[PDB]
Amino acid sequence: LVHVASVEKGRSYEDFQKVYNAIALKLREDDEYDNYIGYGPVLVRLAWHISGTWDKHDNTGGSYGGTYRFKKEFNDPSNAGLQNGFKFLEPIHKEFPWISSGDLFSLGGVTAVQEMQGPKIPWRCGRVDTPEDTTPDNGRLPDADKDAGYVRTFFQRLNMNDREVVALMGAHALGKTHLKNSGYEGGGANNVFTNEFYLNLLNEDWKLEKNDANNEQWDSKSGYMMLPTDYSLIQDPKYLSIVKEYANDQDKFFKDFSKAFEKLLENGITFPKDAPSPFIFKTLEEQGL
Ligand code: HEM
Ligand SMILES: N/N=c1\cc[nH]c2ccccc12
Repeated sequence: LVHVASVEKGRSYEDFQKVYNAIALKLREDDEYDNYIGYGPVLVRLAWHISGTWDKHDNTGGSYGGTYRFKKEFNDPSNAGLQNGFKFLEPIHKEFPWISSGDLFSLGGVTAVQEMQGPKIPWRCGRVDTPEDTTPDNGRLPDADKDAGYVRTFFQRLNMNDREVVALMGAHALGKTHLKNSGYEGGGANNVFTNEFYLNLLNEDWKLEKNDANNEQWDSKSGYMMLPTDYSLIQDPKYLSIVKEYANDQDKFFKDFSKAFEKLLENGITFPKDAPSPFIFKTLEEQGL
């Protein structure tokens, strides 16, 4: 099973920068969503969940086919709440109907990370919409109630190593949990991309509690929370070393996150040797917009 990148006909960097800009302008405009968090974090989670269905063993799933647009995937319990990000993107797609679904969903995550002052994430075009019968079954995205061994094994299926896993999880500085979506109730909401996930893990006084959905989570007196899978990064000695590294080196975290997140979004895709180089989009701020 091979998925070859195919550039949308006649398109180049400037076309995609226009889509980036439309997403970024709408992020700025629709600021009230989710108690003024805005749509940045849910777009990051959307890009990760359309990519995190990938299976390295048979190349099923992943971002290429844009299959989150189909009912089976759209209605995955693991994806509860991402419909908000889909609705955000719908007018963007209407404005730029030439772009594929997979390219739009992944570009949404890149735009959100950069506009929230995160690292630049190089991004490649060419994902191609595939038919409904290529939609992966539910159950490929990870459980939150598990431990470090579960996290490590889970991410092997996405071809991610310990360093990549710990860097990707730093996205849990963003947004919040919602009891109605996932059975975890949130605290510590944020919409600026920093390494504070790692600082909070190491510096907060955590207490294991049972929430109103009967699930366990780690709560701090400051109002932050950690999933059991988050907290497992300081229970496992190999993860703990990397958590300490990122807590003490913002630039290293940004660089490692950028690589891992681009990789995540490109897993499963074969890029022709003549394909364009990855694009690095300017932020609105860099453009004076
Ligand atoms: C073991 C791996 C992971 C688990 C178990 C997990 C689990 C969860 C859960 C339960 C939520 C709360 C959803 C809600 O209630 O709305 C959440 C939110 C979120 N996750 Fe993860 N996640 C994992 C990895 C990742 C990765 C790899 C990324 C991206 C690089 C990511 C990005 C996000 C973001 C940005 C949010 C906030 C969404 C919002 O505010 O609407 N997560 N995650
Ligand atoms: N303090 N806990 C979080 C804050 C923002 N986003 C998250 C996403 C997943 C798990 C925990 C958090």
